Amino acid sequence: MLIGLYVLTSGNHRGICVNRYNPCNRKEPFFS
Amino acid sequence: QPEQEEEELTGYELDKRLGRPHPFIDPKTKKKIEKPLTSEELWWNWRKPEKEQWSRWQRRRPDVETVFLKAMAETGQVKLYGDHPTLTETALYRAR
Amino acid sequence: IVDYRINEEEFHKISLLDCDFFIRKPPDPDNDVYDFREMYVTPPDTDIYAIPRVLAPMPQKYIRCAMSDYGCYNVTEPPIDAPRDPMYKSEREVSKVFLTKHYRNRRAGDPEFALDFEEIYVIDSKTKSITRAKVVVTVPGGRNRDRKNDLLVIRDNGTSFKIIPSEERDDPTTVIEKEEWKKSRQDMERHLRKLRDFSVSNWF
Amino acid sequence: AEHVRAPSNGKIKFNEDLVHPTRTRHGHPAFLCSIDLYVTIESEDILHNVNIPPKSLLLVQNDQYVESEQVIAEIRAGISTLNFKEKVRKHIYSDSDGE
Amino acid sequence: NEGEEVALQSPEAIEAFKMLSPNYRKKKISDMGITEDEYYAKQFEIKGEIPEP
Amino acid sequence: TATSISLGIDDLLTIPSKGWLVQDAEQQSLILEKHHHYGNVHAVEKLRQS
Repeated sequence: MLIGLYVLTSGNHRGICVNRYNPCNRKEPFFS
Repeated sequence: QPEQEEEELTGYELDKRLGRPHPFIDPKTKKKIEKPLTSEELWWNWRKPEKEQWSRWQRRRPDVETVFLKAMAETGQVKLYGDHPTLTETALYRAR
Repeated sequence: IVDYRINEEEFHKISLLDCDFFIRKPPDPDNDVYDFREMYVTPPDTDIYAIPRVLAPMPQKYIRCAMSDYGCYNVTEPPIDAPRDPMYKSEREVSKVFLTKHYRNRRAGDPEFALDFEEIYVIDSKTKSITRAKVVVTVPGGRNRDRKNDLLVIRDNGTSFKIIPSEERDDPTTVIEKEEWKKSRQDMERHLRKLRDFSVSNWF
Repeated sequence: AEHVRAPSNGKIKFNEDLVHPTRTRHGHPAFLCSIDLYVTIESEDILHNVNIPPKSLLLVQNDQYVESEQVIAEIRAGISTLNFKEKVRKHIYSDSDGE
Repeated sequence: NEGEEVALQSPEAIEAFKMLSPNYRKKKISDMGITEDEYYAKQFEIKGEIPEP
Repeated sequence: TATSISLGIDDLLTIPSKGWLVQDAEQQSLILEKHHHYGNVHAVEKLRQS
């Protein structure tokens, strides 16, 4: 049960892990 | 400041900012070092043996990361210093 | 210490986390006019009045201005001692106040309303000081550039001010993403430096 | 009980007049510090500054190249008398017959 | 003889520390004004009373 | 159940620097053994270093 709760709240990759190149040279869903 | 004109166009600087493959230590700023103490001058505890000694750890460990890095290097997706991947390079791959 | 107790009904009161700042109020219909000639600062919610540190030239005439607050929300979990005691507590915590000149001392109602971003004054909680900002207009158009296509970007804890054209603004995701990338990159290098093969390696 | 290790690869520079000579518990030559010292390692890219204020044993000599993650010195900060002290006897034995 | 993990105070010990280094030995021998071969020979010398001929 | 965690042989990662560290410790230990033999270190001292 603890494993499941941790996975839900663990999160997402933030910088180098999610984008290869700096975001400078160049998330989307919005829900109500 | 009507025209914003800041330009990092040197290959190293541009590559580092963008994130493209590049050498970690700048080739230009690498600096030579005065010779260190010779083996003889050092105290015994720190003196390398004259004949190489056998160990069970003499050969590098086989792994999935090394195989993939080599394969991608041939394709051209990554450029690596050298022809065989290093331990730091393998660590970065696990992350990305 | 001034030694006189003022009538605060005639003063604008601006509250910051560690201080209360008072500036004189000339009478007006919408309450937007300010005199920087008289000012006093007081420890929070206490009434011994004192003179502020002024770090810049101040206006000598009435100016119509707009006020905004800069700061951080603090959410704390407080100890629970009774059956329905609060589970969380949230506080605004303002640290700086920015006052911006209305253009040509014009009024909100007018069709011609804009704000002059060239003149912005800052009040700082920690130092009990009032100063004027340094803006860098990078927007071509010269001094006469239209004030209907102007946006100000404030970064760096309130210490950087720039005016740029409107369409060239960055979306909210890009600002967050850019920051994360910088921090994450620097952190990985710090980890990998310890390894003995770092000099002979390549970022990829 | 803490071992100062090396930040990066390079030559270790320090003044030897300040430190005083000794032999360690494991038999090696070493230097003992009773004043604070600054030791620098000159990696080609950068200079690393490390300090050893408490009585410490420095196990390196000026101009020695030291690789990363190698124990360069020992803090030995703790100075507590032990009531758990126990004297023990080891016996050496002979590997060949003779006089 | 001195103790453990203690600054070496006896004069003989300090010289022994300095001689664990090859350069000190050569520099010192030059001061004594002897050839390299001579140092080797003095090592193999007879201590104690030397008898009369 | 949906994420389905499991453990495999190659998920038991080891720190990148282990080989270098074990190899160096072994060198120090060999050198001390030659020296016990030649008379430059005593026995309580060998035990302790190890």
